[PDB]
Amino acid sequence: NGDSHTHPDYTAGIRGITGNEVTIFFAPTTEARYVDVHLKVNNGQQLNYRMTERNGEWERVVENLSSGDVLEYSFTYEKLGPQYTTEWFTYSR
Ligand SMILES: [Br-]
Ligand SMILES: [Br-]
Ligand SMILES: [Br-]
Ligand SMILES: [Br-]
Repeated sequence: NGDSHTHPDYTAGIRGITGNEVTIFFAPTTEARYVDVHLKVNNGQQLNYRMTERNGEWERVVENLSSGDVLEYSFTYEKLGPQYTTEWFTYSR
């Protein structure tokens, strides 16, 4: 049930889907000094978080999406000094 999106700089998407959580992941092709995620649920307010780094990947757990919840998410990632921001991706729980 997870989703992946690919760009030469990254694979990113949703993984780790359980009844009470999903994980937004961002796996860059070049090591990043930091990655932020921007998210909204059912078109609510935008929330911004520094992702957690683990083994060269970056993660954010989103808890308590009910079935039918729409999660929209974008990233700002560092690469070799500057940072870059993606489009908004969509996931339906
Ligand atoms: Br893909
Ligand atoms: Br690298
Ligand atoms: Br944060
Ligand atoms: Br967009």
